[PDB]
Amino acid sequence: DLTGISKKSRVIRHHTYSTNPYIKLLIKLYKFLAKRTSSGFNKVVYQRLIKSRSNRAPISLSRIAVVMKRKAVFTAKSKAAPIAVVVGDVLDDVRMARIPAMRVCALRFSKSARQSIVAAGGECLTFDQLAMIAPTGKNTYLLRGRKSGRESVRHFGASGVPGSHSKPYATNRGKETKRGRRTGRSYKRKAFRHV
Amino acid sequence: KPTVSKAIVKKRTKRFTRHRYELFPQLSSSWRKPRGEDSPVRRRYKGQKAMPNKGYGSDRATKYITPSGFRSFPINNVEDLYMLVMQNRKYAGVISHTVGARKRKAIARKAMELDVRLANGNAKLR
Amino acid sequence: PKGNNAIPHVHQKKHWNPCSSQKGNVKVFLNQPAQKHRRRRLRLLKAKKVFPRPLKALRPQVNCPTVRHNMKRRLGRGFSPAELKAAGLNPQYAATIGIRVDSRRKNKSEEGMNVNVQRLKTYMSKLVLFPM
Amino acid sequence: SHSVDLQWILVRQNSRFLQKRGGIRMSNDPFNNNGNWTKRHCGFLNEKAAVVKPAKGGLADVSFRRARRMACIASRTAK
Amino acid sequence: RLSGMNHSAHSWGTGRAVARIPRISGGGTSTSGAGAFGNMCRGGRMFAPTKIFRRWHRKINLHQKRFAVVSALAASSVPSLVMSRGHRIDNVPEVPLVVEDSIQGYEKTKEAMAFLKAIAAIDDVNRVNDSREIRAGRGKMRNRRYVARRGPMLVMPNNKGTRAFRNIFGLDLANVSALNLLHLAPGGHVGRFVIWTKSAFEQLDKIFGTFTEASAVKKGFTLPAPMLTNTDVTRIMQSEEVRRVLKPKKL
Amino acid sequence: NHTNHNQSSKNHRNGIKGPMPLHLHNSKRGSWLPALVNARRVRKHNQKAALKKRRERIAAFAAKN
Amino acid sequence: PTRFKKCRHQRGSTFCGYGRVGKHRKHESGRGNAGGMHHHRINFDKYHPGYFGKLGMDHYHRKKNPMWKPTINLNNLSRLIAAEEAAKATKGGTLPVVDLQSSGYAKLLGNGHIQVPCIVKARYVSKLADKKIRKAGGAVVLQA
RNA sequence: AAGUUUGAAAAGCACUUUGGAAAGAGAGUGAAAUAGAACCUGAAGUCGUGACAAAGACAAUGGAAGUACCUCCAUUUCAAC
RNA sequence: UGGAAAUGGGGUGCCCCCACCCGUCUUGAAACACGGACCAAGGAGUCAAACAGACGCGCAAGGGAGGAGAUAUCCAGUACUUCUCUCGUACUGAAAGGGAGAUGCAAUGCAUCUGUGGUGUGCACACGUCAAAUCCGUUUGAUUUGCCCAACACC
RNA sequence: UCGAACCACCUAGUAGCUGGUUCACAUCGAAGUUUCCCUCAGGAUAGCUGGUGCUAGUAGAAGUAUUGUGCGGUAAAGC
RNA sequence: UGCAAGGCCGGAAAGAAAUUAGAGGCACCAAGUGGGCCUUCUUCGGUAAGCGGAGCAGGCGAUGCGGAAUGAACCGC
RNA sequence: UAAGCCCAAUUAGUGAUUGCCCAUUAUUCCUUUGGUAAGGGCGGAAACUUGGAGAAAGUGUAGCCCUUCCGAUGUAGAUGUGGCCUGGAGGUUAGGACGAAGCUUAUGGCGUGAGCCUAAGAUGGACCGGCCUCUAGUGCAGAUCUUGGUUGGCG
RNA sequence: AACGUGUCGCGAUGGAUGACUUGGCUUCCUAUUCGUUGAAGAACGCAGUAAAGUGCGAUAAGUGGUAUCAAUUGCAGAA
Ligand SMILES: [Mg+2]
Ligand SMILES: [Mg+2]
Ligand SMILES: [Mg+2]
Ligand SMILES: [Mg+2]
Ligand SMILES: [Mg+2]
Ligand SMILES: [Mg+2]
Ligand SMILES: [Mg+2]
Ligand SMILES: [Mg+2]
Ligand SMILES: [Mg+2]
Ligand SMILES: [Mg+2]
Ligand SMILES: [Mg+2]
Ligand SMILES: [Mg+2]
Ligand SMILES: [Mg+2]
Ligand SMILES: [Mg+2]
Ligand SMILES: [Mg+2]
Ligand SMILES: [Mg+2]
Ligand SMILES: [Mg+2]
Ligand SMILES: [Mg+2]
Ligand SMILES: [Mg+2]
Ligand SMILES: [Mg+2]
Ligand SMILES: [Mg+2]
Ligand SMILES: [Mg+2]
Ligand SMILES: [Mg+2]
Repeated sequence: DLTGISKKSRVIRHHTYSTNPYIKLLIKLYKFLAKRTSSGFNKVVYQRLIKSRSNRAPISLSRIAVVMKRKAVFTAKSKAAPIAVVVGDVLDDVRMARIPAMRVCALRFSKSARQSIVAAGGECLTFDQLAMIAPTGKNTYLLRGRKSGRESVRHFGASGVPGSHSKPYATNRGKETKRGRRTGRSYKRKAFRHV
Repeated sequence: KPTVSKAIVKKRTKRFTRHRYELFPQLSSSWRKPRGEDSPVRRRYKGQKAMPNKGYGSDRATKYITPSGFRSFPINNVEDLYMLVMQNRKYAGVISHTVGARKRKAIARKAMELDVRLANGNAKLR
Repeated sequence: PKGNNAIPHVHQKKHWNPCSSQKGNVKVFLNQPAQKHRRRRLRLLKAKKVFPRPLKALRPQVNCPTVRHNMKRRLGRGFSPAELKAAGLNPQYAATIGIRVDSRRKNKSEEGMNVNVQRLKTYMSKLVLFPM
Repeated sequence: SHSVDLQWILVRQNSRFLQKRGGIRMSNDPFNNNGNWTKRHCGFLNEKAAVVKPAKGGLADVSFRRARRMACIASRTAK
Repeated sequence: RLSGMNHSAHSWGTGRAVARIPRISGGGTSTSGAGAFGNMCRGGRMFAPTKIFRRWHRKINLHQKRFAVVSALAASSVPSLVMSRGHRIDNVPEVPLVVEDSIQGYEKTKEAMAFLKAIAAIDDVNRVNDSREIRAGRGKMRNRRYVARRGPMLVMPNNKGTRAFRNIFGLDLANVSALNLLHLAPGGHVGRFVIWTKSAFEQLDKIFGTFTEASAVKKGFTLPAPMLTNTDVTRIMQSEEVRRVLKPKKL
Repeated sequence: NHTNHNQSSKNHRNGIKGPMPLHLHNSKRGSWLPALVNARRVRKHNQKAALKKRRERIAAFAAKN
Repeated sequence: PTRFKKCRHQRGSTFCGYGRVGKHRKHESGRGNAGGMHHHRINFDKYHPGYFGKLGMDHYHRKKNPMWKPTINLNNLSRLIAAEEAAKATKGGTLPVVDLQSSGYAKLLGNGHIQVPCIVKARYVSKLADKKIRKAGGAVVLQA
C-alpha cells in the first residue's frame, strides 16, 4: 500500500511538560470544558495551557488596556466590560499611568501588575474563578501577547544572507561589524533582496 | 478464592535468546538485538531466530495472568494481605522468598482465614 | 557540523587542567565556608582581645572618584592632616586613639572636610579614653 | 485553601500507601473499600468512609460488595 | 591527579604480535610488559579521572528557596499529605499541631517524653527508633552506618529548650528564625508533621508575611498568588453553572 | 563524480514548494522611482483618510447609540 | 545527571550516534576556529558576516567610567516616583523632584509622552526630551 | 604480585593402623572439617565417573512444527464442568 | 479422575524441511578480505568553561547575584543582608557624538492611547439554513489578540 | 638497541588514518549530490532526515490530466 | 473637465480545469551522508569489456519474502 | 507414438463460471502496537448468567472503561517510554540466624523485550528488598583489548 | 560396540563473586619548619629464642624522668 503520506503528521503537543500542580488542575478543568461543551473558547484556551512556557508570551497591561479600549469603543456603551483573558501572564507597564477598571484572567500576574489592576478599579481573576463566570467564555477577549521582538526570534536567520536583519550570536558587539558588514570591505551584506 | 474468567491463549512460548548464544559459554539467554550490519537475524532470513516485535504482545485482557488466573502481587507481611483482600478474586499474593519461616507461617495462616490465594504454600494445608 | 553558533573564544589553552603531567593552575573555592568561619572566629576573638576598643577604626566619608561613582560616598582610609588640625587632634595622637590617619588626602573641597571634621568631634564626644 | 483534587495531584506518584509492587498499584489506605490507588477510593485524602464493621465515616458505597465479604470472612473461617 | 599514570611505559610498536598500548618497561617483575595507563588495563588510568573542579554546589534563586520553604509548610498543615509521606498522625489531635510554649521550660527529658504522649505524637517517634537498622551496601563502611526515619520535628522560636529534646531519638528540633528545607521536606517530599510551639506561630505571619504584605525578615518577600483560588477544580466541573452550559449527550 | 541521480527524487520528497503568491513580499522597491514616489504620497493621504474615517465612526457611534 | 544522556541512552548502538562511514575522529575540521577564511569560510561569511576585518580608530586606554552614560526615557520616569512620593505629587501642587544619577541613568532620553509631570535632574538630556518635559508641566535640570 | 578473611575459640585432628615415612581410612574437636592452615563464600571455563534416550553420529549449532519418554516444575480437576 | 491423572512449561532424542561463521571495512562478504581457543573480572562521549536552541521553574522592566559580612543554629549546610556589580529596559556612529508616542492645525504649535492597510483566533452581532428542539454547526458585520506581508513616521 | 644510543621527563605528544565504543522496545528514517576549501581518505554549506513546534487553514495543495496559451529545433526528414 | 493610471473602494458576481479533495503556510534545533553501485531507456569515449563519462527513471545500498536449480540488483511482491 | 518446441486449452463439440499447487502479496478473521486517529462513557444496574453503557476526568502503566478506523520492513541517524538494569544518596515501606547478599538451574511464570518474581539447594552465613526523587567510575562478545585462569593440539 | 557426542547428579581444578575493610584517595582544619652542638641519606649492628620489619645504637628490641597499674605472652624467664 504505497502512501507517500509519511510526513503529513503534525506535532500537536498532546499534553503539557509542565510540572506545576496548579496548572494540571486548570488543564483537567479545561479538558472537561473543552471536550463536553460546544464552546469555541474552551477549545482554544485548552491548547494554550498545554502549550509551553516560551510560547505563552506575556501581555503587558498596556497591550491589554489598548485592545480593551478598541473593543469598548464599539459596544452598547452600557452592555458589559468583557474579560481580558491571557493564557500567558500579565506584566505591569510603567508606560501606562492610568489603567481602566478592566477584569483580567491570567495564569499569573506580576506583583506590580496585580496591584496596578486592583488600584485601577478592576479585579484580576483566575481560571478556577472564570469557570464560574462565563465558563463557555461568553464576553471574554482572549489574548496572546507579543512573542516577536523577542531576542530569540531575531537571532533566527543567518545575518550574512542578503536581506537578513538578524542579530549574529556575538558576545562582543564591536567584534563583527568589519569586512562583510561594510560597503568598503569588498562586499556589504545586501540589506534588501526580494524573496 | 476463585479466579475471574479469561481467554488465556498465548502467542509465543519459546523465549527470545540472542544469536550464536550456544556457540559461546559467555553470551546470555537474554535478548540483545543484533546490531550487525549483515547479520542474518537482523535482516530476518528464513531459518533464523525471530526478533521481539510489538506483534508478540499478549492479549491485554489476559496480560499478566498467572496460569491460575490471579494476576500476581508480592506480599511481605500479613498486613499486606488485607491490602489485597478486596481483590482476592483478581490478584494473588506471592511471599517474597526473604520473609523467613516464622513470618511465612503467620501469613499462610491468615490467607486461608481471608481466602486471599497465595501462589506459595501447601504445607499440609492449602 | 558548526553553524550559527557564537564564535567560542573559550581561553583554556594554557595547561590549566591538573593532569598527570601538569601540576595544574586552578583555584577551587572548596574552603570558603571554612574561611568564613575562620575569619569570623578570628574577628570575634580579636574583638574580645582589643576590648573595650572598637574592632574597626574610624574612617571618613570620601567621594568615589569617577563620573560613574562621584555621587556615591564611601569610607576611605585615614582622615587627613587637615580634618585633624581643624578638629584639634594631633595626627600622631589621633592615630593612637582609634582615629585612622591618612597623610596623603588633600581636602580639595572644603565641602569634603566639613563632613569629616564634624565627623571627628562626634567620635571625640562619645569616646571615654580612660587613662593607664 | 487546599481541596482534595489537589491533595491528589501531589500524591498520585508517591505516598506511604501507593505500594507499586510490580505494576499493581494497590494502596494501604484507610478507605480500603476497593484497595485501588485511584483518586476516589482513598479516604486519607478526602473526607470519605472506610469499610470495617464499625464503618467509620468522614456516598461512593462500594461498601456493598466490601462488607458482605468482610462478614463472610469470619463465618467461612471460624473453624 | 597522577594515579594510574604513574608508570613510564611505551607501546612496543605495531611490529610485534600484541596490542598497541603502552606496556610496562623492565624485567623480573610480573608487570614487565603489561598493559599500562589505559582504561583497559590494570594499574590503568580511569576514564575521565574525576576532578575537584566539578560543579558540586548549586545556586538557587532566593525566591525559589523561600517559595520552596513556603510550599513545604503549606503541606505541613495538610494532614492528608502528612498521613501519606509516612508520618503516623492517626490520633494526633490536630494538624497543624500547636502546643502552649511551656516547652522551653523542660530541662530534663523524662518529662519531654511524657510530653509526646500528651499528643500521641509518640507514635511518629516510636516509628523512628523501631526503624533503626544498619544501612545497606557501602553506606555502612562509610560513616552512614545506621538509618532511621525522619520523625516529627518540634519548631522553636528561640534555642532555649533544646536541652530536654536533644537526646530523644527522632524529634528533630528546628528554629522558626531559620526554617530549613531538606528537613521541612526531606527526601523531596512535602509533609513532616511538625509541632509548632505556641511562640512559633507568632512569627510565621511576621517572618513570611501575608498575601498582601512583605515579611519582617524575608524582606520584599510576600506570599505568592495562588494560580487558582477555588482549587477544588472538580467541585466546579460538577457545579450548577457549568452544567447549564454543558453540551448534551445522545445515544 | 557528477551524477544528478537521486536529486530529482530528493527535490520531491519535501516537495518542490510552490511560489509565494503576489501578496507576499510585493515590495514595489528598487523599482522605478517616479511610480513609487507617487504610490507613496497617495498612501500618505489614504492613511490620513483611514484615520479620519475612524474618527467619525466612533463619534457617530457615540452620539447615535 | 549522567543517566539523562544519549550515549548512556544509546548503549549498544556501537557508535553513540556518530556513524559507520564517517567515523567519529578527533579534531578533523581544524581545531578551534581554524579555517575561517579557508574551509569554513562559508560558515563565517554567512553566520558571521562582519568577522575578519579591521574598523575604526584605536582607543588605547579605554576607561568605561568616563564613557558612562546610562539612559532613561520619559515614559519610564514613573519608575522613580513611589506612589507615596507621588502622593505628594497630588497635593500641594508640588511637582515630583526626580534625581537621575542617584538611580543610575546619567542621560534623560525623550521617548513617548511623559505620563506624569515632574522635574528631572539629569547630567544630560536630549533635545526632544528637553522639550517634552518643559511642555508637560515640568523642567529638566542639568547636574554635574 | 600478595586481604592465612579457618573458627566465636586452635579448641589446628590426641589416638588407633595401612604406608619406610607422607598420605589414606577410622575416630575426635567444633555450629559447619561439605570451615583442615594452598582453610569465608567458591562462580565461569575445562576435566573426571555415575546415570542416561543409553541416543546415535555420516560438520556443530539454530528455525518452525510435532512426536517419543521423563521432569516434586506450574496449574487445574480431583462426588465435577 | 476419586488423591495421579489432565493440561501448560522445559529437558532430551528422533522425524519432516528450513537455515552460509560472526563482528567489520566496503557499492558489494559465505568469502581464498581483516579480526575471532575458552572463561572470569575490567574496558570506551566523561567532567569544566563559554555559548546558543528547546524544555522545566522562579520573578518580570526588571532579573540575579558573586565576594563579603551579619548572628541564630548539630551546621562545609540552612537562615539574613544593605551595599555594590551584572545582564536589559535603546539604539546608532569610525569618531566627535547623537538618541526613537500618536492624532488633528501647521510647515513649530495645541488637545495629547493600537499607527496604516492587508491575511487574521476567540466572542457579540444578526443571518438564514433537513436541523429532536431550539441549543448548537453555517455565515455575514464589529473589534480584531498573536503572526505575517506592504509602506508611514521617528532615532 | 645506532642513517642518531639509553633512561626519565615534557607526554595521556599529534593523527582528515586503522581498530573498538556496553540494554530493550517503540516511533519515524536517509545520503553518497550542490557550491567553497594546498580541496579530491577531510571539512564547511545546501539537499535528504529527525525532533520541537508555531499557525485562522480543503489551500499559497499536486512528480496527474483537461482547457486555452506560450516556448523549443532533438528524432525523422531534406540537401 | 473627463479618459487612462496608480493606492484604494463600496454597490453589487457566478461559476449547470477532471481528480485526489488523504490539511496550507512558514519556523527552529540537530544529526547522519558528501567512496555509491546496478539497471531501463539514449549515448559520449574506447579494439573491446563484467570498460570509462553522462542524461532519465527505477532499484540495491538500507530488504526480507515468493522463484529464475544457483546469484546484492532480474520476475513477482 | 514427450516429461522437447510453437500454439492453445481447462472437464471435453453438453448448455456461459474458479483445471490445479505454492508467498512476509491480496481478502477476511482474531492479537499486539502506534496514530493523539475518531467516538462513547468518564459511579450503580439487571440480562440466566454474571459484565458492564458503575470502576479514576487520565500523555504515558498492570491503559479509566469500552469499540472504531487506519498504518506496521528498515542500515547511518533521530526521538520516546509510568522502561530495563548496576553502585551510591535523600525519603518511604519493609524484610533477616525460623537463614540476608551471593551462588547453582530440565525452578517454573510473565513481560514483545530489557528483565522481574517465585522454589530448592546434601548451597551460603549476615546483611537487605520494593517505591518516589537524587547520583554516577552504571549494562560488554569481538578493540593483534588488559589481567588472571584454563584448554586444544598432547602424553 | 569402544571412542566421540550430549543433557543430569556428584566431584576436581580454578579463584570470580558477594560479604567484610586497622588501606587508599579527596576535602577541610588547628598549631611550627633540619644541619658543623655533625643533618637528611646508608652502612653495619643490637632480643634468652628473631631471617624480614618495627624500635634502637656497643647504656643498642632500649637506660632516665612522671604517671599509670599488674602484666609481657610463641615460651621461656622475672616481685
Ligand atoms: Mg522589541
Ligand atoms: Mg514468554
Ligand atoms: Mg589505578
Ligand atoms: Mg607520568
Ligand atoms: Mg550490594
Ligand atoms: Mg564526518
Ligand atoms: Mg567517506
Ligand atoms: Mg559639581
Ligand atoms: Mg576507510
Ligand atoms: Mg573493495
Ligand atoms: Mg481589519
Ligand atoms: Mg537525422
Ligand atoms: Mg526485492
Ligand atoms: Mg537458470
Ligand atoms: Mg561507584
Ligand atoms: Mg530502603
Ligand atoms: Mg566505565
Ligand atoms: Mg567479559
Ligand atoms: Mg576473544
Ligand atoms: Mg572480590
Ligand atoms: Mg625549610
Ligand atoms: Mg655520628
Ligand atoms: Mg633494620
